[PDB]
Amino acid sequence: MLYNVALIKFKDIADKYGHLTPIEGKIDIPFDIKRVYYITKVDKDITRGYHSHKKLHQVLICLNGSVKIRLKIPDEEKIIELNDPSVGLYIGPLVWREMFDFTEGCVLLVLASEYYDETDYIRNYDFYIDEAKKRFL
Amino acid sequence: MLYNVALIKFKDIADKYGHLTPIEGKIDIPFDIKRVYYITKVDKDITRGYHSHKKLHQVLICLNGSVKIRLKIPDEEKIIELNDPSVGLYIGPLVWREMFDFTEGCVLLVLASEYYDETDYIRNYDFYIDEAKKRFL
Ligand SMILES: C[C@H](O)COCC(COC[C@H](C)O)(COC[C@H](C)O)COC[C@@H](C)O
Ligand SMILES: Cc1cn([C@H]2C[C@H](O)[C@@H](COP(=O)(O)OP(=O)(O)O)O2)c(=O)[nH]c1=O
Ligand SMILES: Cc1cn([C@H]2C[C@H](O)[C@@H](COP(=O)(O)OP(=O)(O)O)O2)c(=O)[nH]c1=O
Ligand SMILES: Cc1c[nH]c(=O)[nH]c1=O
Repeated sequence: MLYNVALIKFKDIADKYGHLTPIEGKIDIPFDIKRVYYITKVDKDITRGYHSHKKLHQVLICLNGSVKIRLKIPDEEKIIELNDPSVGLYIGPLVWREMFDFTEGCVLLVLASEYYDETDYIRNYDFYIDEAKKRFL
Repeated sequence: MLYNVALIKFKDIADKYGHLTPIEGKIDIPFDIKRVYYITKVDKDITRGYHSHKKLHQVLICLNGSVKIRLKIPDEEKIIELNDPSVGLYIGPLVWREMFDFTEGCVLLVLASEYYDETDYIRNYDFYIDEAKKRFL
């Protein structure tokens, strides 16, 4: 069971003028968008991430190219490749992630429920396991 | 000159792991994000747009590739090429726009101040110029 994770399907409005996916805060995703960020130009052998959050809710969306997201909780690990812009990966609190195999020119957009707060990140895998084992076991 | 438009510069957090640009509503941009949408897979000879808005505020960002934005208000026209993910084109009310020259792989993100409202759009060019003449002249 990969708790606290979902794949959310967005509208894809396509005709001869291209494709357009809209995402409205609290409607298409469950939370209000306080912040967005996006990661570009990642080299092919980079893994990034190596963190969880305590309170943040987030949605990951690969808008070009492809990227693989490795998700861990105590005793499970699942790899999800994102390669469709109409699909978002919801990740709740206390899921550990790492991202790798970003293609050229892969674009990974994140919608976040809160402003950037370094103190809400768990960057220590040992602390992570320690807080997570309490939640998931 | 071209009223109600700005270029906004965002952080670019660049290192060996790649590049990351964050945008926090009301901080990096002047409004809350209620809605984001994105345009992709647009063919090379397509022109998108041909409208204005009455009340919406929005920011345009090209996250991969390049796209040109033709902006017009009565008596004034400017073409802006967007090709830097760390640069946002803020467009306020009553500017007419058209988007063209989407490159292969181009991703155009829009941050919007309101949920989609087809009644806020001005799609009739003659009603646009009539309303804009009232404001800018
Ligand atoms: C270059 C090396 O191969 C990468 O090693 C990754 C790391 C974490 O994985 C934790 C989870 C099981 O995946 C290995 O640590 C062992 C423990 C946590 O001390 C820590 O690296 C963080 C850096 C890359 O920012
Ligand atoms: C996500 C985010 C990061 N940053 C900073 C924090 C980090 O030092 C750097 C990279 O963030 P980090 O979250 O470590 O990136 P990733 O998940 O891709 O590994 O950017 C901000 O200033 N604002 C933000 O919203
Ligand atoms: C921007 C937006 C458009 N749409 C729909 C309305 C239109 O039928 C279609 C195309 O939108 P439009 O804004 O008309 O496209 P552009 O300015 O890129 O030419 O998508 C939404 O459903 N939600 C949105 O947020
Ligand atoms: C000049 C002009 C006329 N008609 C349009 O629809 N757009 C334009 O930009």
